[PDB]
Amino acid sequence: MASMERFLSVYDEVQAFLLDQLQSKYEIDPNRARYLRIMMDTTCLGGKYFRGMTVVNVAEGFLAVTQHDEATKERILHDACVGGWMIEFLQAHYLVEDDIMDGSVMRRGKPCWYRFPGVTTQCAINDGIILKSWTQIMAWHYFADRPFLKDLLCLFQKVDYATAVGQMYDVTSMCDSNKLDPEVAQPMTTDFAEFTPAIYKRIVKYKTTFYTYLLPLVMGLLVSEAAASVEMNLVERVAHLIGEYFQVQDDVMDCFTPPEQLGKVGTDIEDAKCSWLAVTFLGKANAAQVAEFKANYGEKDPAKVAVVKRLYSKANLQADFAAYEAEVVREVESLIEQLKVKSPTFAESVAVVWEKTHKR
Amino acid sequence: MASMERFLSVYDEVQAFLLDQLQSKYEIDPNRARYLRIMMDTTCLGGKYFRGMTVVNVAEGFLAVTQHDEATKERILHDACVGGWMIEFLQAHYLVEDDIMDGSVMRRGKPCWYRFPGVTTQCAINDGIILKSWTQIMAWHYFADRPFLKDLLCLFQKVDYATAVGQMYDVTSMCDSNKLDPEVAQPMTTDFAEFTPAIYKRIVKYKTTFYTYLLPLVMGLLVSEAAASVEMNLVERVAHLIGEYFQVQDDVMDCFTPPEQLGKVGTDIEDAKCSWLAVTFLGKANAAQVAEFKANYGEKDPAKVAVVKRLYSKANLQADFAAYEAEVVREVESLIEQLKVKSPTFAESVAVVWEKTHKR
Ligand SMILES: O=C(Nc1ccc2ncccc2c1)c1ccccc1
Ligand SMILES: O=C(Nc1ccc2ncccc2c1)c1ccccc1
Ligand SMILES: O=C(Nc1ccc2ncccc2c1)c1ccccc1
Ligand SMILES: O=C(Nc1ccc2ncccc2c1)c1ccccc1
Ligand SMILES: O=C(Nc1ccc2ncccc2c1)c1ccccc1
Ligand SMILES: O=C(Nc1ccc2ncccc2c1)c1ccccc1
Ligand SMILES: [Zn+2]
Ligand SMILES: [Zn+2]
Ligand SMILES: [Zn+2]
Ligand SMILES: [Zn+2]
Repeated sequence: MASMERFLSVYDEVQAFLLDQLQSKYEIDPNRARYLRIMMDTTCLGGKYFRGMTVVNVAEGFLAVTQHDEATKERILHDACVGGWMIEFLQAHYLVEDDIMDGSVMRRGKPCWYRFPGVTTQCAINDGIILKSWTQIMAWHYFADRPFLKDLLCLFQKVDYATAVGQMYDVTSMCDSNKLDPEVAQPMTTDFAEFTPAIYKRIVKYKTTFYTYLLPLVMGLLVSEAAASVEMNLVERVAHLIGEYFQVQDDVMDCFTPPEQLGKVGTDIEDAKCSWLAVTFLGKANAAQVAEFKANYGEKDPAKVAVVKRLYSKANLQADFAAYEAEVVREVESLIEQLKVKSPTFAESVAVVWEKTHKR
Repeated sequence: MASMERFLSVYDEVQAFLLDQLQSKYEIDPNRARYLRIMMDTTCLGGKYFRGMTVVNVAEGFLAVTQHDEATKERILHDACVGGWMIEFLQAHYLVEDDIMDGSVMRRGKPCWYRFPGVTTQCAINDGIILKSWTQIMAWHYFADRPFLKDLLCLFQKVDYATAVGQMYDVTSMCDSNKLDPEVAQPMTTDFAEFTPAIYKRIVKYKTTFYTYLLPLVMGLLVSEAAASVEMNLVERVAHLIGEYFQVQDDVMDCFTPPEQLGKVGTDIEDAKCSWLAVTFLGKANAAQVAEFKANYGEKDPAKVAVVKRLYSKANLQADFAAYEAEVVREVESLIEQLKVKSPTFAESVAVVWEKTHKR
């Protein structure tokens, strides 16, 4: 955790850079500077730093096998940290805005940012916008002269857009596609015909995998000037696979993990989310159980939510999860083997990403 | 309006490009594609296209005095149009999100996008995010090989951030700065001590001037490969000046222009906005009128709103507006004269921007 230390120190630097700039070029006053400092901390700190630290880890692995001056080593580690915080702030953006979109109450055992008394939705929507603009201000400042600037900005931009499209797939996942119409209020599906594996996979791929796995791995390659070292179709396939697994864990926990341990009260049932539980349950239920699911899903009534949870328990979805978990393990190993050929170093970083995902 | 024709045709092209890409690379289905096509149209079309057309006009003026192959002329005009739509979509982003932030009802005589029955705030916040990501997707696609790419992206990014910071200054403009605290619900100011010219100028500079005037003028220079033709401090000063004037018109109309002609019911009074009317009124009112303003401002009660409007009328703010209007005219002329030296062509484009602002 020398690595973590360096990561968290660069946070303080980037924060001081951003706030200093607000004063020198944006005419900000101290009280507004303090409000943003607080906003930044509250929204960007307190997680595990998985996405940002992956950039750092990928760069550290290349540093162990690549010849450089010390000053160059330090520059590469600094860039990996700044790149990691670009991802963290991008995540922060999306969590602030998603929490508002969904009317969420808590995140990480603390209230959602919009719910803070002196924030409100009015300021919070803009605060999220600020979060994401800070990523660009970081990039243009710290990476102005870097040969990877263009590639890094273009990647970032595509990942951002993927994530927004994924959010659209998510927010629309309980509607019937043939009924989407801005002019007409959308009913919740009655047939659940679109609660399929292929459809779930589409949501998760765009909404999470791009920003959580693809971006930190490819950013670590880009700040290392190492991208031609790997087969980018392979990196993409392994990110999309690990990414899917990660969300299937999150889906299971939303239902079954105690709220104090989850950091929030899960509401995927009431929200009629296209979860791995729902999709899996529908792939194996009999006619009477499908009917009972339809009568009870997507409803705030706790009585009906508890009917859903009992259908899940009875249907033995733990056996489906274990089968899934074993197959993802096969596939992740296969892809690591394919990466080992070209870059053993990069394959080991992917192995570590997978280990941290698989046993969290 | 050959110019306008070309501008609006490039819209259809860019829309087809974006939706086609969503299908080929983002696994979108037709119904979701149609929802976004509708979103794009509703949020991006129906204004005057002032900001986008300024990019086109600035480029057309350089085309009239610069030697190029026909194919090059067409490429420059195409780039100016695509750049203009980047600004329009950036505007669309901000209007969707601001309308949600403020709980607005109507914009341009039609409901705010979030209020459409099949949209809702949940989808609308993300739709706005999409709007702004489309600007980047346009830029990277159409300008991939362009020597101005870097300069254009860096400018865009700084203007975006300026606009977000300006939105923060705006949303916080009725709070006492020394009281801003995310932990504490914010009371409306009781002293109106921060309703000053310098403070109003700070809001308007960041919130509007950057994206409405600076960005279209400098973008037109950048797609023309003409930026070293001008003194950029001068371009900045004239944009900030015209920009301020534009917002002072908007402030006056919010109060006095009939709602059917305004396209919305103005609520700056009820919202306790730091308007040019409020600031000007406070710069000339006597003690009894300041007290009466304080008793009635920032309150939805129509009785109290009509007390505010009568204090404004009695205080003869039309004389202040005319003095202001005459002084901005002096200053805008001065700056045009300074620009005429280096670029007469660019000075004429600024003249046209000012004429369209001054007599709207
Ligand atoms: O906590 C640790 N470092 C920091 C450093 C800078 C911070 N700045 C702001 C907020 C939190 C920070 C935390 C740490 C790192 C490695 C091993 C043990 C501890
Ligand atoms: O930590 C690092 N740089 C800095 C620099 C100036 C700071 N000022 C205030 C607060 C924190 C600061 C951190 C660093 C350096 C090289 C490689 C990786 C990290
Ligand atoms: O990939 C998924 N299921 C699979 C695929 C292949 C398997 N092969 C062997 C054993 C179990 C398997 C499970 C899946 C299903 C629903 C939603 C998301 C993902
Ligand atoms: O209205 C005009 N042009 C267009 C062109 C393409 C459009 N595509 C989508 C939506 C609206 C469009 C409008 C026009 C332009 C110049 C002189 C007169 C008329
Ligand atoms: O209008 C222009 N291009 C296009 C190209 C393909 C289109 N496809 C569908 C719809 C509209 C299209 C417009 C254009 C060309 C040069 C200079 C400026 C503008
Ligand atoms: O610039 C502003 N007022 C000025 C400045 C100088 C003038 N010189 C002569 C006559 C009228 C003048 C008016 C202003 C005031 C409040 C809010 C925003 C702007
Ligand atoms: Zn959500
Ligand atoms: Zn979840
Ligand atoms: Zn607003
Ligand atoms: Zn207004």
